[PDB]
Amino acid sequence: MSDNLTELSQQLHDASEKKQLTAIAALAEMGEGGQGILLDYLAKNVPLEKPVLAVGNVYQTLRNLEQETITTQLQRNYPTGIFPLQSAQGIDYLPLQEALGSQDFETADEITRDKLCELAGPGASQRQWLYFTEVEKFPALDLHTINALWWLHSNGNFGFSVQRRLWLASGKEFTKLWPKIGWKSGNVWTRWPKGFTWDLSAPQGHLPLLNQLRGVRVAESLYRHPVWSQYGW
Repeated sequence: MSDNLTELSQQLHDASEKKQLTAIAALAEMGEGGQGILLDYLAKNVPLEKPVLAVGNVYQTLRNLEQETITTQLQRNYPTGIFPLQSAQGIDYLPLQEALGSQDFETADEITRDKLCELAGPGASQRQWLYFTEVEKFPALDLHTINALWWLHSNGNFGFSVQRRLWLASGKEFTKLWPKIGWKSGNVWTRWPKGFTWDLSAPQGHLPLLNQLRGVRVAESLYRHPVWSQYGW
């Protein structure tokens, strides 16, 4: 047992950020010894000064074991998660992190729409859509925090940064991007969203949702926002 653990541990620490995930999955299933190695790795790499996907996968893989002991220990040691919940405008992202850590993407998606409205300010509360002019004025730090959380808790498959990359690969053509991320034309709402896939079986880039009731302008403004380049997304 010790041989594999040592090998797995060495992979987790030193292999390329491509083979780390493989070792994390195996360690999780190596009982207390493997989970212990995962826990020590977190302790040595948290809090994060930059989003590091392996750290998010280590934390989330441990949460996904759904063991009271492990979850409780993680709550005690990382009460606000593994990424500083920074805001430039007094926004509280703890409930968003908590929903993501519990893998409740539907609630995380609702909280995220509520936070973008909170950021937009006055007369956006409870609104089911943003205006592109509100998006252009969002602070970069908050969008970085929101995106980092989505990304770190979805093995890098969810997040506006992911949508933006697919958008760039689509030649910036929304008609090609939408089928790629699973947002069917005409599946738009005025009161509540329906027909989406609020779990990881969804396509890469599927969440967070951007209502297309008003067309592509808000998404374009968001993907063109300076935060992505600014923070290396």
